[PDB]
Parts: sequence; C-alpha cells; structure tokens
Amino acid sequence: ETTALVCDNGSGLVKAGFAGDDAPRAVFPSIVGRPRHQGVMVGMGQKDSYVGDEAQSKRGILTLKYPIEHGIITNWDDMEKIWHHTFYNELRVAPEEHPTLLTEAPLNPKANREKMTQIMFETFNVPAMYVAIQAVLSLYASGRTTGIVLDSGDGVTHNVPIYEGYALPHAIMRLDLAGRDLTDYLMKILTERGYSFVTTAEREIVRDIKEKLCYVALDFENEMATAASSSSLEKSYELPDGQVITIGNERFRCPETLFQPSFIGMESAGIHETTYNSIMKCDIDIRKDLYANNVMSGGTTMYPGIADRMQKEITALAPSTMKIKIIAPPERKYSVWIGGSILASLSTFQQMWITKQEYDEAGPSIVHRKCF
Amino acid sequence: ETTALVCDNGSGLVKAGFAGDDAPRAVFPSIVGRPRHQGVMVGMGQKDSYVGDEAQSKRGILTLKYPIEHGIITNWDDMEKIWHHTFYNELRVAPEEHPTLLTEAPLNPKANREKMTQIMFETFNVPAMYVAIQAVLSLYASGRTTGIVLDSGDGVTHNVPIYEGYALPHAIMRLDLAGRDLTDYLMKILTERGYSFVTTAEREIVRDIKEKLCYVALDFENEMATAASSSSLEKSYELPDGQVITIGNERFRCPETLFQPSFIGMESAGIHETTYNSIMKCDIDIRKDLYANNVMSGGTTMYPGIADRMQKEITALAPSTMKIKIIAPPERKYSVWIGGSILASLSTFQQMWITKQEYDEAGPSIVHRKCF
Amino acid sequence: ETTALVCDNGSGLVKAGFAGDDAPRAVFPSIVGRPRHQGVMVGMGQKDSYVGDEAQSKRGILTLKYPIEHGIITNWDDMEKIWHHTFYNELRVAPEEHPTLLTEAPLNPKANREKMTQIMFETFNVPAMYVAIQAVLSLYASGRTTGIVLDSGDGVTHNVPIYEGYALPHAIMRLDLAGRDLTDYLMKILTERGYSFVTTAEREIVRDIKEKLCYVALDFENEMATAASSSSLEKSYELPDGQVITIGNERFRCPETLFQPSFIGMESAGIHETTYNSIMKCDIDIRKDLYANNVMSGGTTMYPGIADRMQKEITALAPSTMKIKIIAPPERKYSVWIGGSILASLSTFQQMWITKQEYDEAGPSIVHRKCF
Amino acid sequence: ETTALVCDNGSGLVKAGFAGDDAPRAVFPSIVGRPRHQGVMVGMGQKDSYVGDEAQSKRGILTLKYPIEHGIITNWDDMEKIWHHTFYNELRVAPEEHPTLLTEAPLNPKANREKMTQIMFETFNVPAMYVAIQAVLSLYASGRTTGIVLDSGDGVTHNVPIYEGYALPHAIMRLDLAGRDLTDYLMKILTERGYSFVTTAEREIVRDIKEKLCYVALDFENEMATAASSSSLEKSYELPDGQVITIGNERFRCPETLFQPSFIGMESAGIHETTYNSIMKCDIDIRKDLYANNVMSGGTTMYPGIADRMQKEITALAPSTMKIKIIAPPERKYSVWIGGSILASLSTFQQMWITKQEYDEAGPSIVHRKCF
Ligand SMILES: Nc1ncnc2c1ncn2[C@@H]1O[C@H](COP(=O)(O)OP(=O)(O)O)[C@@H](O)[C@H]1O
Ligand SMILES: Nc1ncnc2c1ncn2[C@@H]1O[C@H](COP(=O)(O)OP(=O)(O)O)[C@@H](O)[C@H]1O
Ligand SMILES: Nc1ncnc2c1ncn2[C@@H]1O[C@H](COP(=O)(O)OP(=O)(O)O)[C@@H](O)[C@H]1O
Ligand SMILES: Nc1ncnc2c1ncn2[C@@H]1O[C@H](COP(=O)(O)OP(=O)(O)O)[C@@H](O)[C@H]1O
Ligand SMILES: [Mg+2]
Ligand SMILES: [Mg+2]
Ligand SMILES: [Mg+2]
Ligand SMILES: [Mg+2]
Repeated sequence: ETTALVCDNGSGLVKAGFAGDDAPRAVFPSIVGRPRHQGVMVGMGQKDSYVGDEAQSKRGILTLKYPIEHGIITNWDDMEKIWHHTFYNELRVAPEEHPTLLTEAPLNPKANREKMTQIMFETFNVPAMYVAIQAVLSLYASGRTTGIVLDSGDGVTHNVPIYEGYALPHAIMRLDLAGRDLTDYLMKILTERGYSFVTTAEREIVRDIKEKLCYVALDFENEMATAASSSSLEKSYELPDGQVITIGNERFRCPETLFQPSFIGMESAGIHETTYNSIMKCDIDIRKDLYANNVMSGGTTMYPGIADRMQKEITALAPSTMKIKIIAPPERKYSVWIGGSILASLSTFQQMWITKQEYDEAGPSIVHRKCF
Repeated sequence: ETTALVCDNGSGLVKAGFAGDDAPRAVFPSIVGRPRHQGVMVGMGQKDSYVGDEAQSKRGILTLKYPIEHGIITNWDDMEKIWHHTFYNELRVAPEEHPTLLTEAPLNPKANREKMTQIMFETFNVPAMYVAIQAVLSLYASGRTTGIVLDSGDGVTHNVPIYEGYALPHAIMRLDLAGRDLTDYLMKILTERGYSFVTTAEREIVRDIKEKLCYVALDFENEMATAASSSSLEKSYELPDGQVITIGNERFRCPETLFQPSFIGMESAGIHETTYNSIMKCDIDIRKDLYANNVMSGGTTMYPGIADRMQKEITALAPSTMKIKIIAPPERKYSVWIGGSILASLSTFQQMWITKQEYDEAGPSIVHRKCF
Repeated sequence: ETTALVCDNGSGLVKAGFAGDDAPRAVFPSIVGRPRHQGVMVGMGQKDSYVGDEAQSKRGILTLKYPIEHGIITNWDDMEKIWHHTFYNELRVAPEEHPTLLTEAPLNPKANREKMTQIMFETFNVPAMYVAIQAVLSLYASGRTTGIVLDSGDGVTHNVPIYEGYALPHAIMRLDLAGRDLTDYLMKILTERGYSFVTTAEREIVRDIKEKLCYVALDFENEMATAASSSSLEKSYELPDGQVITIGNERFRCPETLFQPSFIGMESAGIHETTYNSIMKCDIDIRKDLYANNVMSGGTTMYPGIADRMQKEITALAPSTMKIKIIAPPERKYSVWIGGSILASLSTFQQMWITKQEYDEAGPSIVHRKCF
Repeated sequence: ETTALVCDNGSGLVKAGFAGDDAPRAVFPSIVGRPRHQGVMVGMGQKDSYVGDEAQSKRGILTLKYPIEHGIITNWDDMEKIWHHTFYNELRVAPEEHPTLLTEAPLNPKANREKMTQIMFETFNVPAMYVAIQAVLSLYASGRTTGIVLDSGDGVTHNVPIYEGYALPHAIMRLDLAGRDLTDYLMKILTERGYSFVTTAEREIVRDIKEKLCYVALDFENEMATAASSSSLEKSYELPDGQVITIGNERFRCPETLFQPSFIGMESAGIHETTYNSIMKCDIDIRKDLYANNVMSGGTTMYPGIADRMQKEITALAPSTMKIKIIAPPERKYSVWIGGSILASLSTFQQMWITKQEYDEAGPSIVHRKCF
C-alpha cells in the first residue's frame, strides 16, 4: 500500500498509470474486437477476443466495437474485458494491491457510476476507489482553481464552469458532438472524392487521417475561397495499402463541425456558443474571472489553430471592453490523467476514498453523495 | 494405430505417403488405361486395366484417361481403382490400419467431398478420415500463417488469401487454366512445325516435352523478336522412337498462356491479375501483409523463371511504394503433401478426425461443416 | 421545344423516354461489348463496338463490360457511346431538340455530376439539363412527400429519409450490396452444384436465373431445414444451350445476402438495419411518420416476398406499440423514371433548368448548388 | 487485269477455274506418274512425267504418287509440276495475267504457306495472291456467316466453328481420317473376298469402287444382320479387265470408319464426336446457333445417307430439347471452290491481296498475319 492506480476510462482511449508520474503507462484505445471469418488453422479457440493494441494490429479481420457511447457504457461484457487487460496485461499489477481513481464525464446516468463501483469491488476486489469528474481534474493539471473547462473528449463535449473551489452545476452545457462524430462526418465527405471508407477497419484509418492532416480555419469562407485555386492546400496521405489520397478542402471542413453543428444536423450551437452560453448563466460577479480562464482539454482540442478560433469568436460574442484568454497547455491531451495523478497524491484526499467496508453497510448510493 | 496416411489425390498425379516423412512413398500419375487392340495371345482376361506406373510403361496400346477433370472426379469406377492400387500395390499397407488425410481443391461441388467420404468408409473401412483443403496445406509446408496461395496444379489454379489463421472465402479467384490445358495448347502449336501429336499416348510425350524444354519469358515481345534470329534458342528433344524435334519459340509461348489466357480463348485474366484481383477484394488493412507473402505451389509453378514474371508484373499493378516478395520454395511441387505430413502429425489435430462412429449417427453432412 | 427527355442512366440498365409517358421508350442494359476473336470474314472494321440490345444478342463472342461501377462512371469512352446509342439509335430524336433530365445516386463524387454536365453541353449540345437525385424521384412516382426510400438498384442501395418537403442528408445510409453483387454470389454458390458459370457471357445467364427462380424466405432457418427433404423446392431452369440445372436451396440464399451481408463478407448490416439505423438518426418527432411510409424502388426489390421480410424484421427492431407499413407499388422497377416523368412535366420546375447560357458564365459548380 | 484465278489445290484433286464462274474449268487428280518399265521404242526421253489426266489414262505402266499428304505438301519437285500443268496445259492462261487465290487447310505448318508463296512469285510471277482457308470458303458457297464446317476432304477432316464473322480457332478439331484412308481400309476388306488390289494402279480402281457402290448405314448392326441373308445387298462392279466382283457388306463398312475410327485403329472419335466436341468447347451463348448450321463440304460427304447418320447421332449427343439441322447442299463437292469464286469477286477484297511489291519489303511473314 504505497501508491494508487488512476484508470482514466476515456470514451475512445483508455489511459492508465500510477499516482505520481507525469505520463501514463498505458495508452491504448478502447477496442474489443471479434474475428468474423472462418479460421481454418488449428487454432480453433485461439484468442477469441482481441483488446486494445491487439485489435489495432489485427484489425483487418476483426469486427471492432467501442464499448462506450458518449461516456455511457453500453456493453458491460466488454468493459470488464478492457479492465482485465488493463491491470494484468499492461500495468502488470494486482488489482488488490492499490486503490483506484476512476474518472467519468459529468451528467452521466446514476446507474453508470454504480455499475462501475459494483465491478471494482465484487470482481477485482480493490481496497478503495473514488470516481472523480473529468472536468474537475483539468484544473489540477493546469494548476488553477478558477475557470471553465472545454472538455472536448471523444464521446462528449461539455463546458463546466468552476470558480474558486465551488463548481456551478446549473450551468454545465453538455454537447454530444465530439471526436467520434467528426470521424463519421469525415467518412461522409471523403465519399465526394470517390474514396469509400465504410467498415470499422477503415474507420481506424480515417481517425488517423483526422489526427494528421486536419486543422481548423481561422476564417472559414476565406479558406473556402482559397480552395478554388486548388493547388496550395491539397496534402497527400499514404494509406496502409500503399494508395494515396489527395485531400483538399476536407482538411478544414471536418473540424468546422465543432463550430457549425448544422453540418451534421444537430439543433444546437458550436463550442463557442456553448461556452458563451455557459458563462451567461453564471452569476454576474464571477463572469469576469471565467473569461480570463478558459481551460481546454480532451483529444479534440489538439487541432492546429483551435485556440485561435475560440479566442477569435468568443470575442465577437463577449462585451468588447475586456479580454478573453484561452488557456491551452501544450500537453492538454493527457490533462485529465495529469490532474488524476496529482489529486491521488495529496494529503487531504487520502480520507476521501470509499473502502470495501464502507461500501458494505452503506450500499451503492454512497458514491453519488461523494461531492456530487 | 501409430501413424496416418496422407493420400493427396491430385488432378494429374497421385501423391501418397505417411505422416511424418518429408517425401511421399508413392508418386505415379492418375492414369487408368484400357487396351484397345485384339490380344491374340493366351492371356485373354490378363490384366484388363493398368493403373499408374503400369499404364505409363505400356501406354502405346492403351486408351489412357485421367479420371479427374478440374478437380472434379468424373468416373468413380476408376478413382476407386487408383486407390485400390494406392494402398495395396504401392504403399503395401492395409486401409484399416491407419487414418487417412485426403486433400481436395476449394470450390469443389458438395457432392464430391461426400462421395470420397462414402468410399473411404463403406469400401476401405478406414478408422477415421479428414478432407483438408489443398490451399491451406501450402502454408504448413512453408511454415507460415499469412499469405495468398497461387496453387497452380494440373487441373485447376486458384488464389486463396489466408491471413493470420483466418481464411477469406469471399476472395478465392478460381481459374481453370492449368497444366493439363497447357499440354493441349502445346499440341496445337507443335502442329505448325509439322509434328502431329494427337492421341492419348502422344499426350504423355508432350507433357514430357513441357517439363523439360519450356520456360517462361521475362519480357514476351523481346523474346519473340529474338526468335527472328532463329539460331540461339531452338533446343532439340529426342522422342521415344529416336526422332528429334527442333522446337523454337514454342519453348516460351506455351507457359505464356498462364499470363495470357486469350491465347487459348478464355475470357479471364492471367495468374498475375487473378492474384492482384484477389488481394483487391480483401480488406485494406491486410492488403499490405499479402503482398509480402505470395506462396506458390503446384506443379505448374516449376517452370524456369515464373517467380521472375510474377514479381515483375504484380509490381506493375501494385501501388509502387511498397514491395512484392514472391515466396517460391525450391520443393514447392510436393508442398501440398508436405503440409499434409505436418498437419497429420500435430497434437491439436488428433481430435479433429471424423470416425466411423461419428459418421453413422450424423450422416455425410458432417464433413462440410468441418472448417468449411 | 415541347417535351423533355428523361434519361435515367442506371447502374445496370439504361431507361430513357419522354416527359409525360408512363412507360419508357428505351429499356436496354448498360453494356458495351468488344469482340475478342479473330474475325476472318470480309467485315474487318465492321461494328467494332456493340451497345445494349446488340451486345445482348451477340454476347457469346463479346467481352461485355458495364461502364458504371456502384453509380460511379468508370469509363467515359463508353458512357458517351451508350448515350450516342440512346438518343439516335433508340429514341431517334435529336439531342438539340429537347431538354434532358438526368438522374444519379446520392453521395456520388462531385467530379461525377460535373463530367455528366460537361458532356451533355460540349458534345450533344442540349438546350438545358437538370441532374436530379434517384431517391427523390421515388416519391413523385408514389405520390408522396413523406417517407424513407429503400432504393436498392443494381450498383448501390441507399436509404434516404425525406419528410414533408425537407430531405435529411445527415441520415443517408449508403450500402454497396446490390443486384450486381448478388449475381457474383450466385455464381459462387452454383459452383457447389457443379455448374461453372465464369465469364461475362455466362454472367448474363446467371442474372437471368436470378430474375426468374429466386425468392426471399420469410424465415430463413425453417426454409433451410425444408431443403433437407430436397424434393418440393428444386426448380429447373433451361439454359440457352438446352441444358438444365436443378437449383435447390440457392433459390433463397442469394437474396438473403440483402439481409445477411456477412455471407459475402461485408462488415455492415442488411437492408433492415440500414433502414432502422437511418430512422434512429432522424429527429424523434418525425420518427413516427417514417415508419408508416417505407417506399421501396429499384430492381432488387422485385423479388417475391421482400415486402414480407422487411415488414417482419423492422417490426422486430421497432418499438412494438405502433405500425410499420412497407409501401411497395407493383411497378416500382421503373419508379425512378416515373417520378422523372412527372417532375419534368410540372409548372414550378420549368425555371429550375440549367441552360447553356447559365453554364457559361457560372462554370460547372452551378450544378452542385442546385438543391444539393 | 480483269478476273482472278482460283486454284484450289486439294489433297487429292486439283480444282481450278476463274473468279465468277459456278463450275471450275479444271478438274483432274493430283497425280504425278513416273514410268517404271523398260521402254524399247524410239521414244527414249518421250514424256518422262505424266500429270493429272495423262497419268489416269496410262496408269497401268506408271508409278503414281500423290504429292500431298494430309494437306502437307511433301514433294515440291512435283507440286510445281502440277501447277505448270494447271496454268498452261489446262487453263491455257498466262500466270502473269491474273491474280491467284490459293486455298489450304487450317492447322497446316507455317512453312507450308510460305513455300507456296515463294513459288507463285519467284517462279510463276503472278501479280498478287492470297491464301485463304478452305473451311472459311464453305460458308460463302452456302451463303452464310454462321456455322460449323465438317470439311471432310481427301487428306484431312476438320470441324471449324464460325460465328457471325468471327472464327473460333481454339475449337478446331482436326482429324486425319479422310477419303484417302478409307481407300486403304477398303483394299484391306476386299482381301477377305479374295480380290487382291495392291499396287498404285489398282488403288485408282478401288477409289472408283468407293465412289459408286459405297453408302452409309443409318443403323450399323441392323444393316450388318441384314448381310446374314446375303442376297438383297450384294451389288456387282465391272472391273477394267472385264472381271466382276460381288461386293456385299463392304458397301457400308468402309464409310463407317468415319464414325468408328477404331476400325483402322485411330485413338480418337468419329465425325459425330469431333463435331459435338468442337461445339462443347465453344461459348455457351453461341452453342445454339451452331447446332442449326452444320455445313458439310469436301468429297467424303458425298456418300448416300451421310446427312442422315450425322443428324441421327449428334441428336443422341445433344441435349434433346432443341433441333439439329445438317445443312448439306447438293453440290457440296466443289463448295470450297464456289466460295473461292465469290470471295475473289467482291469489292471489299480487292485491297486484301498480297502484291509482289508488298512481298519484297516485308518478307514471307506477311502471309501469316493476313487474317491468321
Ligand atoms: N492530434 C490530434 N488531433 C486531432 N484529434 C485528435 C488527436 N489525437 C486524438 N484526437 C481525437 O481525440 C480522440 C481521443 O481523445 P481522448 O481525450 O483520448 O478521448 P477520451 O475523452 O475518450 O479520453 C480520438 O478518437 C481522436 O479522434
Ligand atoms: N518440372 C516441371 N516443369 C513444368 N511443369 C511441370 C513440371 N513437373 C510437372 N509439371 C506440370 O505439373 C503437373 C503436375 O502438377 P501437380 O502438382 O502434380 O498436380 P496436382 O495438383 O494434380 O497434384 C503435370 O501435369 C505437369 O504438366
Ligand atoms: N424481376 C426481378 N427480380 C429480381 N431481381 C431483378 C428483377 N429484375 C431486375 N432485377 C435485378 O435488378 C437489376 C436492375 O435494377 P435497376 O432498377 O435497373 O437498377 P438501376 O436502374 O439502378 O441500374 C438487375 O441487374 C437485376 O439483377
Ligand atoms: N461420289 C462420291 N462418293 C463418295 N466419295 C467420293 C465421291 N466423289 C469423291 N469422293 C471421295 O472424295 C475425294 C475427293 O475429295 P475432294 O474434296 O476433291 O478432296 P480435296 O479436299 O483434296 O479437294 C476422293 O478422293 C474420293 O475418295
Ligand atoms: Mg478523455
Ligand atoms: Mg495440387
Ligand atoms: Mg435505378
Ligand atoms: Mg478440299
């Protein structure tokens, strides 16, 4: 009993490590694959399920499926299987040796935090566990206690305003347009170039196109009229089969969906008017200290030039007599885990766990009252 | 009950032996001969049928006929007769002593695998038998689990892609241009030299011309224009009657039919565009690992310089940023049997037989569900 | 200038006629044939290309090729040749006399609609033309403005939800399993009966087997176990050479691929879970009016008993408190053209053309903004 | 330069005439005779070689020899001598006045068409010449462009399928059982009556027996059992020396060799299974139009009742749901020349000659590329 596990179960990518380190020892996607062909070799019951890095190598013959949809775990027969791969096959530690700090998104169903709690005790038998909130932990990474958290992950995007210690739950604006629904819009606009990426194996190619050749336009129409002279923007990507694709104005139209959700047909507003409408529901005296502290996190805020368009477009919405400072640390991808490393290494937290003894006599409703 | 028979009934040449050896103990062609003349000696009912090595010695007075057409057994009164010659007269073992591993081509009719099964139990009374696939067994010989199998035998040629354990049945491209239909094109282009090889006895001479003086051109037109100066290429063959033939540009035009099936008038493409079109129907993530593993087998890939023209012409079709590696072992003629020796000598296979007891209560549809 | 041409260039069968009629005056397949043999008669340069009904009569000596793959035109040297056969040799009208209403599939590449537009002006010099969408025009035939369109043609199958005027482009689920890829599965399951249909000339025989003896099972396993007593289902077809085939359980396994795309190995779902997953991405208030309006069209919805299995299997997926009404008109094969006859005969459309004058000053990007 | 010569050099009988006529002006056998006795008169060097009609009158003292064996010219010192008799002594025209249309059998050696070409220019100095194929020219006589040609001449018999313009070279079934090898079987079955016809002078008597008293049985065994009551079939022939022969069942057993090549010991099948096996190698879509067009030609199809047994025995081999129509014109002996008269009298052919000027700069390989 020395250190604690921090198993950030993201909606698209599991991050796990130890309390204290500044880099997780387990980065692999939340993929549980099933083979779908015949299998004529002598390995009949040989590796019926591939999890994580296994199902990323062998993905041409596997029916991949993300077990987590918008932060809501849909398949408990598979999310147990990633955790069994997480502790034994990748971290190589016993679950019974160390406590665990699980993370989840805010506004999740109340049956979701309980079913995570039921598994970590009745299956893995951990000593103690605490389920934090992913938007709280972005402050501990940046070293603040004040700000609003644009936590655009892979399954969900949600602004959470937090003033000096005190979170404001009546102003969380959740949005279900995230990195998984940008891939599905990118596969719909690569069809107009002729390239047909359809199945789940090609879905992991388009996600790799999105992480390499896709930026955010500062102004959208003037980058659109630049694509009329289609020579200075068409970058080329080299597929796993050796083919090439000449992708042009699809470089910037796929992350513009974060600012124009009418492209994929969502009746809401982008991440510049769900931040501005989450500050205009806070109190007027703390409205000045939230403009100067705009913490971003998540994978979907790793695009080139997303801190420019946030600062350019909130300023068009804010009253123009004071400043907007988008605070984007250059390692903000892992920032939910980095704050999870710090908070599990404090002194004022080692009494805030939930032990097995406390879980017995108080039941699974002891986890919802733990700081909401 | 110690070892197992592996009776590879090829479409033109029966290979039989024991499980464990690296060379079959029975190599003789699938020929059942009938005499066609009068027979004035006292041997009236003396040896009315000659099978295999018998009908290769006495072939001047016999009406030879292959019982197997394109892998499909056409005459069950003769294919029983080769097997009765196989077990007793050549292997000299009882059929009831050892199990049997029969091989057959993929995409054969479903009545063909059943009628082989009916004979091996109700006539020879073997303990157990398993009908494998000839394209699977080329991997066990080469020691791989990944690749596409150019299995150009004597009756049929078929590319079968197999990734790491899992075969892809929706991409098998079968082709009925094989070594038997190259003999019939060679007898049609020896007519233009004047030499008339017509009957079935001379058909076994032309097959012996094809196995000795016929190579594959690397480039076809530049070897054709070389034949204008007709002195440096005309090799001579010495017939069984002592005659000679001065064969020239017919050295390379008969195996060019494997790459130009429009010579014998087939509306398909050669073995370079049925391999390339069998990879372009596989999934895109396994398309890279099939280019680097091109297993060849069968007798018709024993020509001089066939690994050159495959590697030279798939490369003209593949995207030119990555490599093609034609894997041609120097004993690939027997490679269907060599893999049959290994697979019958495993530990994870000795439960995968089909016994007589299991065949009784489950009927002849128990053999089609056995790994397709 | 009285009427308009409606040239529905299908992926497998060209339909052309006049605006106003209820039956097209030109039904012939999209086939451009090249002869592949010697041609020893005096007709040396005599009819080097046969198009449509010509290449259906003489198909034994022709290398037929469909110019259109999945709605995407692959060979512009041949698609011009069908149109030159369409206007002059079959409709017998000048192209310069009447405007033209071309149709195409949704989610086609943006270079495909432009290259059709470039040919109809710069080669045939038509007065005006409009490129509609084939899924829109299925509503005008059925006389509705509300519904989802199962447009299972020959090259492509795509559900398009359309509410009262307003199409929903963020819910089109395209699928590349159509009538051409059912023929290729039927030629792979006639091999297990022994019958080898391989070349392109026999491909037009198997397509004629599919249109006559192939129905859809209501329940699949109970029609499969019916084939164990193989006497009451084996229908016979009489080939062009006078042979017969006794086809059994291949009557219903070839259109079951429309509901089980894992048979030909596609990692997607059938046309019952791409309709249900295209309604579950529409808004919840219009989800009730799409269940009661399920327009089918295309050739591949002409099977016996396809309206039964759609209504039987969406009902297993829908919430079971309200109704599903599959609307299948008994002439739904030509329904893309029937709606094209009506829409070219309206009053509110005769200003929605694209003239040659408007095409000059605005360029080929004037056709993509025309109602998407 | 008005008309053209058509010198059909048959394997047993030279036919020559002019382009336009419906009957050749030169019918005489291909016989070059040498005298073999002493010659005691004063005519020492008097007529050392007799050609054609000369060596048919004086044949009792001449060693006759056919210069052509199975279409292959064996003695160029004699085939020049027939042509020198053909142009000057029988047609009485200069060779330099008119072009020439030579005919030959298909599948002849490539040295045979060149050596004919070398003689017609470098010895006779004709203006232009074209070497056609004898099986093509049977269609022009019958006025068709579709059918299979049973061209049973004197040296060779070969089925050639020809569809609408386009010949199919991969289905020509050549057979070396023809009218010359029926004479040699007739001289072997007249020995059992006692009559010994042995030398070449008596060989021209047996050929005259075959052309007068030999028919084809419709059913063979029932005409054989009719010969048990040997009174109603034994016809009598009157020899040149005044003797008579009472020939019985040898009337029909000598042309039965055309349907039973095992009588003279050939390992092949008759002219009913080399026509049926030459249609079963054609494509399946043209297999119906070859059954209804069975053109016969050549001298060996002049027997009484050969159109009956072809139509009676292909029908036993064909699928019995459609018809067989043996098309036998009543002048089919000269039909190779009749088609040669028409094709040399066309307008689309007078550019398809091969002049002396074109032969100089292009060499003797210009004749093989001329429509194969
Ligand atoms: N460098 C990048 N640029 C753009 N998008 C990225 C990048 N890296 C990851 N992403 C997107 O973000 C997702 C990963 O975000 P992450 O924060 O790991 O999700 P989660 O909230 O589930 O942990 C990926 O699915 C990918 O689509
Ligand atoms: N050395 C050789 N070179 C070229 N071709 C060969 C050679 N040996 C055999 N063949 C051809 O390969 C055929 C034998 O192939 P094989 O693999 O025995 O066929 P099967 O699949 O029926 O066993 C023979 O008919 C012959 O035409
Ligand atoms: N009666 C039928 N039953 C089943 N399938 C049919 C029938 N008629 C046509 N088909 C299939 O539908 C295809 C024709 O569809 P069609 O509507 O012409 O496609 P498109 O017009 O989109 O190219 C044919 O290729 C055939 O496979
Ligand atoms: N009336 C006849 N009946 C049967 N056979 C005949 C008849 N006339 C000729 N023949 C045979 O046909 C041969 C002539 O065939 P022909 O077509 O002249 O040969 P080629 O094809 O070499 O010109 C003769 O050798 C003779 O044996
Ligand atoms: Mg995350
Ligand atoms: Mg083999
Ligand atoms: Mg259509
Ligand atoms: Mg002739």
